[PDB]
Amino acid sequence: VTRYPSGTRTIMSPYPGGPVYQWLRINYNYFKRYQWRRVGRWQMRSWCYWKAAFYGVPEWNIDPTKNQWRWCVDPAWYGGMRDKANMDMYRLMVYPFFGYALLYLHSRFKQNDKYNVFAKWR
Amino acid sequence: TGFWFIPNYIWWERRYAYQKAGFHWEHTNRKLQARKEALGMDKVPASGMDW
Amino acid sequence: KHFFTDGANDYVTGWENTPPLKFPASVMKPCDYSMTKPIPKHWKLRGSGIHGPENTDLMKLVLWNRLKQKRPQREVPNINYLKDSIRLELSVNWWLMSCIFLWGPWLHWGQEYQKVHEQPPWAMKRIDGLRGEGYFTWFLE
Amino acid sequence: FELNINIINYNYLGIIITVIISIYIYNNSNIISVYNSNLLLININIWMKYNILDMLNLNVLDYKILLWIVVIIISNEILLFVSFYWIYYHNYINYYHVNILILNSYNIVYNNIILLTLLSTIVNIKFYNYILSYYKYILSYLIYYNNYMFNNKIILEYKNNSNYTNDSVYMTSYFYIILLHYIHIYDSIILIVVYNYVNYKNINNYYININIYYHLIEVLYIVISILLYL
Amino acid sequence: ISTSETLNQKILRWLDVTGMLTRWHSRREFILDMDPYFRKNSGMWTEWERKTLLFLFYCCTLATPYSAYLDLQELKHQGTKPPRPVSLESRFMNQRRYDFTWMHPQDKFCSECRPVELECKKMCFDRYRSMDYRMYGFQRPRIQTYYSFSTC
Amino acid sequence: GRRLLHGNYFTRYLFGSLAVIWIAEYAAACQYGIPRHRNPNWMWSWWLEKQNQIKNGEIPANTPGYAMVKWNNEAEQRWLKTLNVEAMNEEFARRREAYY
Amino acid sequence: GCEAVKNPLIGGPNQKARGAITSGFAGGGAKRLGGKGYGIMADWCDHGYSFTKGQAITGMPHWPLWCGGGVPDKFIKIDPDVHFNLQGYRERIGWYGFFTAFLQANYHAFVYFVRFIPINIAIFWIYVNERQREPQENVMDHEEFFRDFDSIYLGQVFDHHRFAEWLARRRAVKWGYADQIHIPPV
Amino acid sequence: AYNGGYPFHYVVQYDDPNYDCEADFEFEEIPRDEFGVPAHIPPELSTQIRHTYYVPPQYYPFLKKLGEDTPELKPYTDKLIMGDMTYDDYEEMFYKFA
Amino acid sequence: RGSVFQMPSTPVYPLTTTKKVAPPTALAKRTPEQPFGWGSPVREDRAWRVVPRNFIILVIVYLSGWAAIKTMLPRGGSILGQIYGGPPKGRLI
Amino acid sequence: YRHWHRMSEDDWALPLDSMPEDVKTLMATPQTERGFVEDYWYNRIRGEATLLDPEALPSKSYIALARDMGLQIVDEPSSHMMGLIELYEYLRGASFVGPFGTIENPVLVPAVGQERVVACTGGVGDEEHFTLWFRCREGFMYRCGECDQIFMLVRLYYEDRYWTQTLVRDTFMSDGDMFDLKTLERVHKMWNKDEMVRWEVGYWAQDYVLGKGVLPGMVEEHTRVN
Ligand SMILES: CCCCCCCC/C=C/CCCCCCCC(=O)OC[C@H](COP(=O)(O)OCCN)OC(=O)CCCCCCC/C=C/CCCCCCCC
Ligand SMILES: [Zn+2]
Repeated sequence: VTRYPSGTRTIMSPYPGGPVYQWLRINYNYFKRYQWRRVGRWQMRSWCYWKAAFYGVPEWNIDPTKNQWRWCVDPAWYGGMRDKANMDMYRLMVYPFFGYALLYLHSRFKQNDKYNVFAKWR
Repeated sequence: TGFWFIPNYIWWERRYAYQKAGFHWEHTNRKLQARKEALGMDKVPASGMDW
Repeated sequence: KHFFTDGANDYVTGWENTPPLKFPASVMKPCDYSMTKPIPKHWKLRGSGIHGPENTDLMKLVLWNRLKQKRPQREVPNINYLKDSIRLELSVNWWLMSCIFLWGPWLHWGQEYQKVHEQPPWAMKRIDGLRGEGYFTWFLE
Repeated sequence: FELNINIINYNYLGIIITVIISIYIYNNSNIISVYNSNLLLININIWMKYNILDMLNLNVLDYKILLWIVVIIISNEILLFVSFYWIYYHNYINYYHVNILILNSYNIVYNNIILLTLLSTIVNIKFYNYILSYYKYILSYLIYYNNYMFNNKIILEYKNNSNYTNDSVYMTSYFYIILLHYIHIYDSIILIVVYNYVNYKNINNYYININIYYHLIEVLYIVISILLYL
Repeated sequence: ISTSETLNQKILRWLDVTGMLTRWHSRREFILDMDPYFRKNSGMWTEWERKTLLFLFYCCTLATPYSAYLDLQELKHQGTKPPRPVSLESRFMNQRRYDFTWMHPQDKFCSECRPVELECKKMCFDRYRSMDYRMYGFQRPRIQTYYSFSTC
Repeated sequence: GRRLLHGNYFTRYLFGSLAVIWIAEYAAACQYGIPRHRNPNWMWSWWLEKQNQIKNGEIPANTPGYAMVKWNNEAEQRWLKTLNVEAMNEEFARRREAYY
Repeated sequence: GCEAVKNPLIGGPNQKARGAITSGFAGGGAKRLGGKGYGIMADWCDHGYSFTKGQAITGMPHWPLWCGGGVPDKFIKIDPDVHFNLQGYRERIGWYGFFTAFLQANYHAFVYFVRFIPINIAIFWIYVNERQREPQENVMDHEEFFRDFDSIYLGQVFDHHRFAEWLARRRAVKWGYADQIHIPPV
Repeated sequence: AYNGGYPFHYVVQYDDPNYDCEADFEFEEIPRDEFGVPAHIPPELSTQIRHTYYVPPQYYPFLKKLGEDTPELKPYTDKLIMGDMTYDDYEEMFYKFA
Repeated sequence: RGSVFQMPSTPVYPLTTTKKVAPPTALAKRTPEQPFGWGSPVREDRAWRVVPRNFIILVIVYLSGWAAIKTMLPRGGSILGQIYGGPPKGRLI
Repeated sequence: YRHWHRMSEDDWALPLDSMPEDVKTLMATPQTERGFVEDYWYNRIRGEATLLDPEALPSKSYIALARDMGLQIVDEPSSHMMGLIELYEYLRGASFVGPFGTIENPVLVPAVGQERVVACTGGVGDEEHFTLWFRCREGFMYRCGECDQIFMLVRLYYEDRYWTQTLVRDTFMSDGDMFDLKTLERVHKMWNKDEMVRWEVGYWAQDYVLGKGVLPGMVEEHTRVN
């Protein structure tokens, strides 16, 4: 029994088909397997949302006693300096937030004419 | 807290004064009437366009 | 089945309360010693007597529930199980076919009739002189 | 012997997310609100990463806990829609005799029901492949096409509708119910954009959650179609 | 026209131009169209599961063109939606307690127009443009733009 | 493999509930003697009489309802100033000739 | 500050002496490029499948869960002893390193935004493309509509091409560009 | 009776010694199962085919010694010697002596 | 190398006749300087340099373009307004 | 147990890349000095060396055969400890039900520390009472104040350590005759010849004894790219 390359020869007819037919069948097979599926492979491997959650996490040692960082360290800081840096960066924004929030209170207080409480009756 | 309050305060005060003077299009309109008076032309080309 | 149930559809761990029926009772049996005959008085308690792995059946259940996770081939389920696994999928697909080949044709006929006679073919023609298509679900009028 | 649970002792995302929420209130610009929404997305994604990293505990009850949370959430989504249906039917006695044009029962309902049904079929195929430890690349892009068409159709409908929200409580309820469905459709886009094949397979709560949510949204549209269009 | 095949075979061959029918009637051809990573798990599938999957997949993909046709007709209908009578302002119609500004809390564009009231906004944008303030939209004729679905 | 709900629960409680609702409604109508014959029309008797006159040819075709009342509001006075039923009928007649 | 920041490397010798681990890439051991290896093998660069080259760079992830297992010591690159012990890490990395670490801590959020933005751009294109076009004539005079109800209300279904042309001419009259456009004949 | 009959862990074999299911993107190689059944032969058919373990004959004397020392174990060892022990027979032997 | 479950159907090891020198990591051993990773070839860490560089460039382009648009184009309601939102050429306001 | 999650791939076997590269020292290390990975590969190399030598199996005693495979011959001391270990593990995610405790046979409460919280529910049927919680500290024979059920704490403690499978194996198993590397080589040549390797573990193990990279194809096997 002769074995043809996968996806290149039809089994529905003893006649392989005419030139146009064969061109369409061969080229769709190529486009799917080596052109279209480049996008899918790229998204599946290079942009996995679950691989990205384990980025920067230490390897899981085969020796069971060398993975104690799992419970010695909180999961929020499994990333070492990267995870400590993210927390520290947001920490730097505390006082800028206070000034921003305090401004909003001033904005509402002024717009309601609450600063003229004494000037109103003077 | 006061240090970061100043830059926000300055920005909002300028913004508040502007908003009380009128809407964005009312401001551009006042500059359009002035340009029409400077040239003495009833209708002038819109900003960024030639005659 | 889609939803996970610890007792029946336990696919997360694969735990089964009882051994396979294929196994002879001499090889493995369900953990049930409710029928144990009364213990002779001259017998003395050596073990804890606590329900747990000291009982042979329970031990074998735990062992099998872990060693069954590697098998040379698939345990083909019968067609009844396979149908149930995708019951919703197949039913939704047939619903789509109904919407295309049953709902589609008569809805088109009604609109074409409405074009000529102002109201759908399943409605009472009005004489009030108001204009427009009017209601579509006549049995909710 | 180990402890039954690997306790989480500290967390700082909660403070950030709660502050992000306050920014929505304490702001003087709507641009600040747009960028604040991005911050929210980022930090909610970090919380999701914490959930994925909790897999290292090998705790059997984790799947069950998360699954039942989704059940509760779905329930809350169903009850919010109920409240809108309630608002709609309470004023039913003032409908159908006002000088407004209600929606047709031929065009919008059919193409939408046909469209949303195809969305369900795609998700169903995804579930089937999930069961069979297989993947088909084209599936997700069919969802993107379906979402694009849904967005294209809803935008045109609103823009070409000749009755406004202030015309009648009927019109307000129609627009609001349709918008609420759309928001839940957009949330489905948010969830589905990350769909990929993970080799831990049926211990991944994402797959079951997506299937349940998509079915909820489609079923919710059947109820809406009967109430408003038919 | 080839006479080396029957009429039925010819029709089936052409419907198999993309190999769909061949993959249905050959397990080997279906497994060798899978990418190697997923082909590893193929040997466990039953033939029931395989053909049922193809059936669900084929039904879905073959109905997508129909939905696409239905959606195109919808776009054309909306693109040439008939004018409707101007609404008489009834007892409880067009009630306003304050201007429409929730979309633009600070800018307050088109305070009198409703959020998606396109004709009111067009005339409002024209006023702003006449006031030297640029606004986007409502300037190109529909028939002179792409994707309008309003061309004859 | 253990079942929690009725084997056909979805169809059972959906179609079943619809059936009970429909049957209960018929029973309720019988007990109160409610007329069950659907009328799709308005019941304004004077209006329905004017409509018959139009169908009989007593009132010319396409004559507006405000051209027949004994009190007109302001907007209908505006319309009456531009109303020409005779011209409208001639225009329709011209269209029919062109079509055929 | 430390040698690691000055000379970034992935899985070199003397990691502890260098003072820090600058790479989040974990695993390896593949015998070929894109082949089966150990660990998850995730990074901002040089991982996964290359679209331009159409080739696999790293194999599919080997999860530290039931589906996989631990990584052999020969191929471990993130030593927990050096990865942790953050005492005075800011001095070792400097200010630019702190900025780099913060940016690198958000790879998960970056991966999401790369997958989420495209569909939203497409939705925004729908809006922009429609906003440019003149508004369709939603409403006309109440009276005139009812004096020609059949033509207006049913014209579309009977002949859509002529109805489309009629609509276009009305738009050209409503917005005063009729003499500036040539409406194609139907 | 768990996970639809799909084993959580199973062996796969490849004919080409340098084949990698993750690096290569060819479309001709057909994976085999633990017994060696090619993937294109469905499970429903292959599971009916009877597979037995064949040990090298040099092990027969050892398997004989095991049966004699433990007579209850003899029937299973005899099946193994005669090439009549399937996977199920092995499982029965394993759990019987736990 | 992969899972212990995947394996060759015939267990063969090639008698390589090539005379290529052995890569250093192929003959390496665990050492006090290298407790881990001694079997993997050392590589450059591009992410440490490319991530902060690319981020800075994008921010600069993003902000610079925004400033430019909002300062070098006529005042308007949105960015699209400031670009395509003027009156038709020859329409004097 | 029901509380455990799914078997890992490692739960069945370890990758050959985790084999220690200094096999010569590995086979000479005492059991008490071998780590988990070292102990896995010591047993696998030695156990498979004896199992892949059919002509010697019939003349090998079960005591010697068990030693080669690394299996511990059971005895009452070790059985007691292992049993109480498995009972502790089972109770982690299972209910605690058993016979009524008396002075002759107290309820056995396994613990690692010196205390474990316990509740008495009384007897069966009408003799069952509401949960009475008490702290079961070592060295006291506790009696429920309500039903007089006797309790006792059992501690899994041995020589400054708690009881584990590793501890039980180290304390009771005795290292036999030192493993001979000649056996490894002899079995290696038996099943590995002319590019056919029917003992992969012994091909890698012999390569390491030779110094790593000596056997055909092994340099190519050890050359990785990431
Ligand atoms: C000796 C016994 C012989 C028996 C012969 C039986 C012959 C039966 C023939 C039945 C023909 C039915 C034709 C139905 C055509 C419907 C076409 C139609 O409406 O198309 C448009 C419509 C959608 O229109 P829209 O514009 O979107 O408007 C509606 C939604 N807004 O499309 C659809 O409905 C799609 C589905 C079309 C289904 C066509 C069905 C054809 C059935 C043929 C059956 C033949 C049976 C032969 C039996 C022979 C036995 C010996
Ligand atoms: Zn008691």
